[PDB]
Order: sequence, then C-alpha cells, then structure tokens
Amino acid sequence: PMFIVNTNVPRASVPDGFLSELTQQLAQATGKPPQYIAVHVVPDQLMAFGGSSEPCALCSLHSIGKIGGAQNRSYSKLLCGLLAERLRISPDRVYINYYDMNAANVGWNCSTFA
Amino acid sequence: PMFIVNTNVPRASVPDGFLSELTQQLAQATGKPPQYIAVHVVPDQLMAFGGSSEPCALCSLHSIGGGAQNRSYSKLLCGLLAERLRISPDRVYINYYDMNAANVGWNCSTFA
Amino acid sequence: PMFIVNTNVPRASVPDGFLSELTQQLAQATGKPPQYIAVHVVPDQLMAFGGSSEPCALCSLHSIGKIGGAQNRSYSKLLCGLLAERLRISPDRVYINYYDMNAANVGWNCSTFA
Ligand SMILES: [Cl-]
Ligand SMILES: [Cl-]
Ligand SMILES: [Cl-]
Repeated sequence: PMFIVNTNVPRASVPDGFLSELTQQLAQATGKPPQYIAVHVVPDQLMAFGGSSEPCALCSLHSIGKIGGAQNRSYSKLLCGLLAERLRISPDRVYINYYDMNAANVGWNCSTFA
Repeated sequence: PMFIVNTNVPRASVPDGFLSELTQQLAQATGKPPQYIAVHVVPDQLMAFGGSSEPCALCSLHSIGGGAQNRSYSKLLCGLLAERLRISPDRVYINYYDMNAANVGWNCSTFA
Repeated sequence: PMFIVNTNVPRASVPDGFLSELTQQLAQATGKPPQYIAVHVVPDQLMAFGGSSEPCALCSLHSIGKIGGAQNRSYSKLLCGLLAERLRISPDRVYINYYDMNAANVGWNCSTFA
C-alpha cells in the first residue's frame, strides 16, 4: 500500500527513522513485506483546520481492492498514536483518509529502459 | 470541505493570514462553519503550463454532495487567490470534486 | 496532459530548464503542442520506497484517452532516461503510472472571474 502524510510540522521536527518506523508498522499490520510498501511524508506545508494553523496532519492510505471498512478503524488504531506522538500533533488534529487503488493500473519501472 | 492549493510561489511570499481568509471565504461559499473547513496550501512547487514557469496555482475543492455551484465558487475564490498570491488570474485553475462518503476523513482523537 | 513528479530529491538539485525539457519531451510523447503540457514537480518529500530512502521519483501522467499498454511503454521509453539522468536517480527507483483523465472534470480558469 501507499501511506501519505501531509503536515505543517517543520521538516527538522520529523524524527530520524520515522519513515522506517511507519513502513515497519504497516508491514506489521498487513503482514506484507516492506518491499512493496511506499510512504510519503510531506512537511513544511501551510495547513489549517478551522482556521487554526496549529500542528496538524492530513493523511491518506491507498491499498488494493478494499482492505478497509472496519480495517479502516484498525488502521486508525494502529497509526494515529504513532503519528500524533512522533510528529508532536494533537490526536484530534490528525486525519486519515482511506482510498481504494485500481489493481489493474500498472506502474512502470524505468530500469526496463534508460 | 477540503481546499488544496498547489503553487510555485515561495512560502515566504504567502501572506500571513491567508489561511484564515481562505477559510472564511470557503465558509461563505459552502455555507458551512469554519470548523469543518480544511485548507492546504503547497508552496515552492516546480510548476509549468502554457509554456511558462511564471507564478501559477492549480487548486481543488473536495466536498460531500453541479456546474452552477462550481461557477459561483470560482467567482468567490479566484480574486482572492490571484490577488493574495500575486498570480495572474489566467494562471489560476480550480477543479471541483464530489467526495465519496465511503470513505471520509477519520479523526484520531478517538483512537491511539 | 498533466505530469506529476514526486521526488525526495532536493528542490535545489533540480537542474535549470528541467521543466522546459520535460515539457518538450512530453509534447513529443503525447503529440500535443508544448503549450498544452502541464508539469508539476514536487521535490523535498520524505520518501521511503522499497524500504529505501535513497533518491527516487514516483511519477504520474494524466491525459484524456484510453489507457493502452503499448502507448504507456513508448511513454516510458521517452521519459525514463530523462528523469533518471536529470534528477540523478537510479532508473530502478523511477516509476511512472498512467491515468485516464475524466473529460467531464472541468478545470475552471480564473481569468473569467478575475
Ligand atoms: Cl495564517
Ligand atoms: Cl449556464
Ligand atoms: Cl515503442
């Protein structure tokens, strides 16, 4: 799957190993190898919830088919605390959205060429 | 509603108070209280279109639940975007998306 | 057409005239004039991909028209080398996905309203 984190928290505040930690956590929850897991953390964003520019994060999880619904709740219970504590963000200012990816959409590896 | 602005304008020249201003404008346009509004501005992008790397902004509004609506939204937001970010109006675009109720945003306050 | 490049490569590491070059390559690839090409490079992301935080580029091309394998292949042949060489990324860490744009999704220009 692909986990994306948009946040207004400064780049320097993102702890070292946080990417590896997210990857390991997703790999733990899914039983899927770290090899096919992708994670994007985008800091230094200009964001506001309700006009408030306090530390916050809008996150999106993209997986094949639909390992969600209740697994959405599961994923939330798995990721929310980690995000909130690592990024110094209040839990009520972290949002996670879940999307279904199209399995038939083929990603092209450039090593076949170039 | 969530409003996203992708721009190649440097973060420093994004006016202080622009997020609040955008929030209130969206509150008027959508008719929803600011608490339900999220604004996401992405500066310092490398962007080009129309054969030019001049200042520009590609924006998107995502909300739960029409062309007329999109038009009125554009009328309400365009001037603010163009003037505040110092971008020529013809280099500001806005797309509108109806958000699928399955699924919306899950807040983490309930969980850990 | 709209080409998006998500990369962990620093913004300062992106060579002068890269957007112009990409625009020309994309216009040759899509057979549309350069003026119709849109390019969005999103650098300085914190990306782990395949369990690695080494330089990488996850790209997407959005264009109106049916998604075809041969066309995607030709696109990749045209784009991969340019991306890898210009951004100094290993070709096996550059990926391109191809998406069919919804023609009924109208982009509103603000010159009409400002
Ligand atoms: Cl502000
Ligand atoms: Cl009409
Ligand atoms: Cl070919």
